[PDB]
Amino acid sequence: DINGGGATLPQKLYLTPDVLTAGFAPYIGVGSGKGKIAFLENKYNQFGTDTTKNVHWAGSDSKLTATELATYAADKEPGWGKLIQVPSVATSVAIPFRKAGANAVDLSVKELCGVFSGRIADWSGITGAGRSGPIQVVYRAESSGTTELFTRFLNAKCTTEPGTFAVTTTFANSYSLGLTPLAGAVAATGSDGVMAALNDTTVAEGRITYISPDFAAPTLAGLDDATKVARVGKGVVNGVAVEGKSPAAANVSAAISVVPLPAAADRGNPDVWVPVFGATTGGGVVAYPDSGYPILGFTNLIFSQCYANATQTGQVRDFFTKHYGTSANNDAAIEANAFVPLPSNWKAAVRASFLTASNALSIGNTNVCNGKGRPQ
Repeated sequence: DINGGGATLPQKLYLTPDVLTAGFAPYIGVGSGKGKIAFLENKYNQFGTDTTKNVHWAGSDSKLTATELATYAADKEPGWGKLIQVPSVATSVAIPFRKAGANAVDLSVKELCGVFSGRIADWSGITGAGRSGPIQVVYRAESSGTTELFTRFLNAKCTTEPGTFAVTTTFANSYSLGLTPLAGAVAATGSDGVMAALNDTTVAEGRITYISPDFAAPTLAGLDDATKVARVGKGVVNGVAVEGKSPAAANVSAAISVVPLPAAADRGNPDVWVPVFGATTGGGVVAYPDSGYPILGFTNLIFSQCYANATQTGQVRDFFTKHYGTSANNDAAIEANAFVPLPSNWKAAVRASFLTASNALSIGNTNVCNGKGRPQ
């Protein structure tokens, strides 16, 4: 089989029948930190106990680091071919919470920052939410791409807390003053473990977290219920009070539609294929949008260009042809899972490097892959 796994943020999408095409084993959600290790080191033990199996791909919403790419380039690429890192879909980062009240919870970004730094310890600190009592933060214990997508936002926008947030996959390491300021914060494993903590009715109300929008409510419409999933973006712009937005996909899709492609000359570098957001545009970073829902980013796929086995090569190509298809694609399933499909120019760019047979970067390229490729 073709074996993949990793990021839990898109796990429900990849588990949806026919999103992964023929030859693909069921996706194993274990966190982006472990998905990267499984792929980069060919360590199926990060996915399960049957270590006779080889790893063929991973889902990750944590970008490959300069060290990870350099190591794979030195150690693995000569035998197995270049790695490919490409965006899969775009996503918001949702902020669900368990705190009763009729009023809409609408976090300003300042309030968001204070909740997650521990500066704001009580729901009364949120204007307009009509709620009072202790807030208890739930966060991911393990190396998590959702934590990376979220702390990249905090690092960019939380600029007037006592401390500052570093970009990281481990939430406990992000804030410079540590988690100590946060009374009774609770760690949980995977997107499912986080929601189970958030929804645990055996404990006092007050919990809040950051999570995949596909896990933050039981249906798409639940993402618009501001008595359970926070709006984010409340503020005053040009003197006029403005309401924040829900984390519904429609509220981040416009900002995603204008993220520019990497330049043609750079497309052999897997680092340029995953856009990341920041305070300002510069150096391939895209500024976080001042309209729509503010916390967004990409979750990605990591594949090999070359597979030793010719059937797997073909099945990997057929997957790309669907997931990046102009038509006959996975876009309805992507929408159904609270994500934003890649813009058509992105899909076309991915096909043109990684599918088009004459391109030297393409999966299973005769000349480049001959004699090479990951084990079956």
